[PDB]
Amino acid sequence: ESLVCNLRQLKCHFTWNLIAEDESLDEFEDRVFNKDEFQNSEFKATMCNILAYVKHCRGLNEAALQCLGEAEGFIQQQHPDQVEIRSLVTWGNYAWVYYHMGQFSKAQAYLDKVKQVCKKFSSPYRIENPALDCEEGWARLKCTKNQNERVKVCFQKALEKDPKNPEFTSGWAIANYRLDDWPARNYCIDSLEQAIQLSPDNTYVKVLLALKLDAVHKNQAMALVEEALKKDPSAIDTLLRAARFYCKVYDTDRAIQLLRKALEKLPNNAYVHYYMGCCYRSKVHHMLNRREMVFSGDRKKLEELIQLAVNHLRKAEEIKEMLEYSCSFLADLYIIAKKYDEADYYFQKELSKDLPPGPKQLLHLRYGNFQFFQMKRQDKAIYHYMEGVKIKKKTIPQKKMREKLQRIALRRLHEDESDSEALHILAFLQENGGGQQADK
Amino acid sequence: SLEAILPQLKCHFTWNLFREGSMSSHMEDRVCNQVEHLNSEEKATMYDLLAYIKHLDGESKAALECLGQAEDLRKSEHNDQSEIRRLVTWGNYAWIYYHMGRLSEAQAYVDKVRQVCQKFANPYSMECPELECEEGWTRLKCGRNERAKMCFEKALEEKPKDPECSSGMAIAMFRLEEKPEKQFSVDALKQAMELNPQNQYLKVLLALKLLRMGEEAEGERLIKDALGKAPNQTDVLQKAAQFYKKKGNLDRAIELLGKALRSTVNNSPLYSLVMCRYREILEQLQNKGDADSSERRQRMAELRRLTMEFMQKTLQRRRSPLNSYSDLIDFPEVERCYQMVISKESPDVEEEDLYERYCNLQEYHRKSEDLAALECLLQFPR
Repeated sequence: ESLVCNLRQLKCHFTWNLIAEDESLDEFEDRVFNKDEFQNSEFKATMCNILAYVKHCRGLNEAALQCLGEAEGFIQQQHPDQVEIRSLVTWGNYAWVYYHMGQFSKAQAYLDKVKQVCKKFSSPYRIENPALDCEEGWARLKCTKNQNERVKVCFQKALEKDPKNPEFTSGWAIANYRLDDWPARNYCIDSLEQAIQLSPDNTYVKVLLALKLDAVHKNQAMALVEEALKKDPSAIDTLLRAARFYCKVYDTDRAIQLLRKALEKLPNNAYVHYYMGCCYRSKVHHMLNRREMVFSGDRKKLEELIQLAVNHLRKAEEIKEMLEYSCSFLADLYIIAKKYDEADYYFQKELSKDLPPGPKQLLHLRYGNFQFFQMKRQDKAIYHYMEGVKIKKKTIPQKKMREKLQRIALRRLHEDESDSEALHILAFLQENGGGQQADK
Repeated sequence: SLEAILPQLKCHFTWNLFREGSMSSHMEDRVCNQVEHLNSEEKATMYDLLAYIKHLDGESKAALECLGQAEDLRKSEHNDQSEIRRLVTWGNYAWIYYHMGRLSEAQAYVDKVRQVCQKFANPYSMECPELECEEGWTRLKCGRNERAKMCFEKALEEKPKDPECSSGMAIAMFRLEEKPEKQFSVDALKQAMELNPQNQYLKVLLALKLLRMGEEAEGERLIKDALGKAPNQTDVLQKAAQFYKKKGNLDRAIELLGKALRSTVNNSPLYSLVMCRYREILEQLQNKGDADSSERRQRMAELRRLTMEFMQKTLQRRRSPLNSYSDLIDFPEVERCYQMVISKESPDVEEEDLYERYCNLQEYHRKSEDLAALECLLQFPR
């Protein structure tokens, strides 16, 4: 039908292909809403549109209509002068949702409204078509020096519009190679300063400028945080970001009060419990290195630390084992606490979960060190180091693990239990030697 | 009224190709290196860009000739998409005539571009700064920071100062530096090589990737294949010589560059590369206590003849704003090799010259007024 042919040409959230390579809609909604619960939005219409799209993908349409109505209300509330231009995407969302439901008359009417606005505001000479988006980009490859970021976007647009085309694919591959070889260097200090000076009362970029940079500012950097809290006390943005910043300050009495205020807002959240666990952990590890003296408060601090960590773990992690990566902190917490049986329980809970090869070999290295320190036996430790070296990822923990294998070669001289496994160790090390003289 | 129409077109004159403020050795030789190794579609694109470079250099009449050749190739082929690609060429006529003063002629092409754009119009979408910010916010929340950076950046070009776009761009920059964006290289290069089976330039790019990843047997096998099939292509030879330099073999790297230098007539950019490599190998042999060798002499003599040939080549060249700008860049390198090769081995022959005249030319380059005018238009800092 001609209706879908016309609908394909609109630009809106449905066409932009927001979700991709996400195993479920639950992961998408969690990562967009709960995880970065802070950001919210500078332009209130984006959140309602995203929520409406997710609601439609769930199977409910009336909630989508309500959310889109709220989005239009916010658009009218904010910008009265440009109400015609800013309302263009929401009309496309109405058209798509109504077409999905079946009321074709409303979809046709909204299509006519969009056409009228476009015809009134369009330019007679410009045109959009991926052929030009490819010519622009073959110009850039030859003319550019070190900024290859817009080349890749220009080629992605054309590739997305029409895939399996040799020319677009070659351009995209070349851009990716150039970006991989020499990464783009970016600095937020000047942009953040300009953003603050142009538009005050933002009370967010202030906090970002404080935590990210201006370490030399010290108390002057803290002044930004105080002014940000003073200007907008009801902003969850500044609240959460200031509380995390105080962890670097090592002033929990202040950070925890802010986090309790935040918990008064959103009780069901789990990351609120996570941050409190990070706050006790950073302070107790800092005071463990050299404070010494009475060393009494630390046992209590560890007690509330572990209780908040468990209160975190009971939610949002039993459903998905991978998320929050907390089990390593739980394990090391028990190791400091000198209690070992729940320590091995929780570490074994961590180990059963799949991880990327880098984190996997890091886990093998850490538990090799553990299996060495707390257990008399050595065979388990050499086995776990063998497990780690079986992974072929190239990274600096892997180099430290080669150093561990050299140590085990020494332990062959020291302990007789090493036996032929040390022979396999030296075989692997001479293979690595052949490789490194091959690199020459 | 014609002044307002021009900025709305899409052509090389509205893209900010030289935004960085940094330019390479003059592109005349780089843009049109080899023309017998390309197809019709790539030939048309090269001529479109070659006109823009020439026009900035002052040769307006030659610029029209470059555009005409690309016009013929696109007209010869009959296809729907070929008509749309023609819109870029017609944008260059309007800008060149208007600058050249033939205002009546430029009105004809502005008329012609309108009918073509009218037939292929899209009646359901438009482009404006307000539509780039709304897309920028959505891409920010979904976690695609790199794509959100460029939606805000392109919107600031239209409006130089805007309190809303400026705030958004800083947030995307902060998120990127916290966690870099992933890049896929070996997957994309392998996929592209399967669609294009007769391209050898993509072969040496993958091999250079594999060498750094830790595998040389895979890398070296790929390069030996590429050199055999196309042994007279400048692009492959430079990349192959780079691979051996990274591997540790400088003798073979020298031989490949020497082959590449004798490939085309546009060998000016390659002079700087070869000159540096001889200096590196000669300095190494000092460390090996090899102060005198038939082999050490076998290198010093070659550097002697190249220095004279490059210096002779520079003097016999037409004076242009772009030639002067590129000459100043190569001056520090050619000077350093001068005292190393000839002033030490033997007293310089006075009557042979090629010096104190080349140096005299350098002083005249700085005083040129035409270079000063060009840098102001391109906004290149001094």
